[PDB]
Amino acid sequence: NPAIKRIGNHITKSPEDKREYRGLELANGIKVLLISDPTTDKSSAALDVHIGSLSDPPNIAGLSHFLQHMLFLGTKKYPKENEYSQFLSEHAGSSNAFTSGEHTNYYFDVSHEHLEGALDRFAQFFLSPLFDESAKDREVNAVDSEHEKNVMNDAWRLFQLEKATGNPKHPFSKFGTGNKYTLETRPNQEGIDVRQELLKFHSAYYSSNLMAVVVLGRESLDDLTNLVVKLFSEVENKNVPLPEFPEHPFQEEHLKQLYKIVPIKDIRNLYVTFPIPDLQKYYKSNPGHYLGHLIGHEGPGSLLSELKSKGWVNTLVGGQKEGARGFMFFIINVDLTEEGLLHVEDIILHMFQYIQKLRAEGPQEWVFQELKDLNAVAFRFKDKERPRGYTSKIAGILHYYPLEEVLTAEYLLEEFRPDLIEMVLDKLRPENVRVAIVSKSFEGKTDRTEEWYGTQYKQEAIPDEVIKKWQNADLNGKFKLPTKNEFIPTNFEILPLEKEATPYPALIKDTAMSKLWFKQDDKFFLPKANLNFEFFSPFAYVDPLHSNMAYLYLELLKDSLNEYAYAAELAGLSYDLQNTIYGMYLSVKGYNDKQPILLKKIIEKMATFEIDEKRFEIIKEAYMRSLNNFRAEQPHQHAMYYLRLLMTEVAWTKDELKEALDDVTLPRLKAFIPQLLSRLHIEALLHGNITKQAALGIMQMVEDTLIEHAHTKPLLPSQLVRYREVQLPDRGWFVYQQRNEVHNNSGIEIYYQTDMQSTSENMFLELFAQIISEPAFNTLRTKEQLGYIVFSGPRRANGIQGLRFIIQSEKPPHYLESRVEAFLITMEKSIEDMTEEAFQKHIQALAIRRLDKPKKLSAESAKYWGEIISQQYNFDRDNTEVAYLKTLTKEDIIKFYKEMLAVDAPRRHKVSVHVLAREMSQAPALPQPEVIQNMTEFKRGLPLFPLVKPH
Ligand SMILES: [Zn+2]
Repeated sequence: NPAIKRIGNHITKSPEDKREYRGLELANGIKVLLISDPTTDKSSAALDVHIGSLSDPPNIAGLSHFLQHMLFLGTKKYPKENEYSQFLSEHAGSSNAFTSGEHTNYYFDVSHEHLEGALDRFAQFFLSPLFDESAKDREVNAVDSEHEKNVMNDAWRLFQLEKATGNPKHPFSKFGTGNKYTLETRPNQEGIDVRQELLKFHSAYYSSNLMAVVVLGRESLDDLTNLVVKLFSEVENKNVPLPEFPEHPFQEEHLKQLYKIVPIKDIRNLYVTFPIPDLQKYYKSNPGHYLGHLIGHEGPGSLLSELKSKGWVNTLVGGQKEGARGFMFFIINVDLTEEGLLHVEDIILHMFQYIQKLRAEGPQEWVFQELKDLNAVAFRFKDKERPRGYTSKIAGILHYYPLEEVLTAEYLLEEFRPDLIEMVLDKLRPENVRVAIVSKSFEGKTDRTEEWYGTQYKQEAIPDEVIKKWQNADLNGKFKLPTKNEFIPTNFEILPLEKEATPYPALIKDTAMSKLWFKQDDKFFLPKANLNFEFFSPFAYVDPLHSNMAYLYLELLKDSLNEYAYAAELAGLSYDLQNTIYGMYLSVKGYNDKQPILLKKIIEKMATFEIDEKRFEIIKEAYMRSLNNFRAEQPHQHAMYYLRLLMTEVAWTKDELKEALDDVTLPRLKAFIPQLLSRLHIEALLHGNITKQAALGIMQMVEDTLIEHAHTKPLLPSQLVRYREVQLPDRGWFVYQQRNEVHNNSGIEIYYQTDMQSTSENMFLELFAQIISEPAFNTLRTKEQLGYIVFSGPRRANGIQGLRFIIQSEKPPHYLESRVEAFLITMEKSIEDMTEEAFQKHIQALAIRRLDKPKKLSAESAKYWGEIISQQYNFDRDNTEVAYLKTLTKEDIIKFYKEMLAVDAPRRHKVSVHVLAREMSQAPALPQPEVIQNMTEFKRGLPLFPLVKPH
């Protein structure tokens, strides 16, 4: 009554949504939404503060980002640093946060039982954080490492370069991430106490009038309402005026500019930008969504289609980009072919010709109506989100929409306002444009460097006579509006559940040609289906040349199918087609109504495909770069890759693929396809709103189309080989070493192979991984500050398993190696002394994690699909393994550690991948390792495991 100041009438929800909701506004100022899902397996909460990096003090970059790392490391009520992240891992929860221009968003999940405890430790973040002084000095490295990781990333360099080329006076130009220089080194010199400024900032800006909160749990709406006022009405209201940025960072002198930028990767893009007013207030019209939908269209007669036909671009992104309260952007972005790079002036002329077509036709109401009705259906039949992401998302939009309209806001449109559409289109003119070109061909032709990333670039005014030519853009007869979307689903009838329906997928077809798994959706009752198909052919991956052609084949298919499939995707019917090391994979997801039509179109195109010579030469060139560009990926992911290579029977390197790519010629590909298609086996999972006989009907048309157009015949049982994992010797230690030529950081992966997956070995590892998970992050990242990325947990490949550690660091790996090793003895000593109640707490956290129910169809499909592709077929895996997990004693875990994982275990199987940077508590003594010189020699030098036996 007293701490609450207003109560949500009905929160308009989707008719299918079975959770219940209540909006609140506390006397506080805080806007709240509560979600009662009596069935939820995990409770969650999020809090969004409408302040962010855009409000960082000019002389301390990344203060608010640094503040958000800091809130995690202890408060008054709970003073031990990791009490937060520890509580969560012992009760099956996880937590995370992000910082943007105007928001700082914090969120967690946890067992539906331990919501009150978890929410308490979370609420403290906003009442009285410690900002411990020693914790300040450590966690600044984490932020510094977070930046280090991005320095060599092209998307970030570009992100910050935009800001470095607008008004320097505007808060837009601020460096939002911060690093050790700005957060520590600069301020110590300038005589600034950072902890003070952290505290000064928290109190000045972390005010309740600027906070939204979302809590979801099993507890009822009354219980929850009490729980939040208990914990949050005690937050002070300093009545902080919400920052507004009415002036655009792009003024008169910032338009008609051209930017020539050197990338890190070999990529060619064109970025076209128009400054615009904050469209946020017109949300129910979305004039920007309407113009983006058209400019961004990929169907017949679209801007993309003509630009692709000219052979200039491959992909196009168009529409409205957020800025802040008071300013926004409209963008049209394209990648460029070699030809395209030479023809930028023309590409842009085409852009303006398409905009001209829109001017000369004026707003199309049927288009708006089509988008409204699609949204209507989308919203009606939306999948039940996971709590963590849902609370977070909502907590964010509570700042933009009255409490009743939050669930519908970012979905439903209402008034077609043709006048605003005209108002926005009017801003998309040549005199209003900033143009940026990214290409390796500007290497050493640039004369500017951007401070924070070191991005090489050049700034030119666009010649007036060029602006003038674009202003006179006439009508190009190749640009038509889209036609009515004929993929819109109309039939949403959920078919009655069948008499012979199974809880798990039943094997309903078992020929030499087809293995079909089927389950009629029994949990969700949405008019959708997931249709998955693995096709096996030995010719898919027989050698690098063939691997290359497999890839290109499917890439060219999707390219030619794209015009057709775009409309389908917009209507919530999508597909996924890609080559695998055993063949191809295809999945059709979405509304079941028109699924047959698209699927058959795909198999038809697949089996009768006619290559276009120009498309072939263009995609090939892009794949060439794509392969080369791996050198500019991150050390930690180089490490992961190298080891994937070392540990798999057959694996082709990127160099091997790159070299063999020069030999893929047009005819050699035409020949390849019928060869690939002639002998197949198809394993499938069809899962959703379909009957067991519509399923058989699906398989039959898939087969029938293949037999009929590609003369496909069955494979032999003996041809269906899976790959084995390299089998490491007891007491052996191997190191493969390589350098990353792009990042000045190192990566590492450490792998302790245990044994073949079996209920027992599976759960020994999974329990240990659980017990060590949290301490691992806290010791190596939080205490020792080795790097922003520190990972651990299970590794599962080709039926085998083991423990892994991934670290990316400033330190060299030979060192990171001893520190992980140092951590391991510590976890032993810490399990010896570990209390019997702490043990069951963990066993329980694994339990809830594994027995976590799927929220949507796809999560369920993925669980079964994992079981099918891995050829283990254990669909009731969770139950038996969790049931077996519970019987596990504390000394089982110790026996298992002692025998497999310990430094002097009789059966220790260690491989390490050390990726060196661009320029290169007591730890135990380690053996001299055997240094892998050759990946092939190494693989040949030892045995290969069996393959798993199919349950
Ligand atoms: Zn961060």
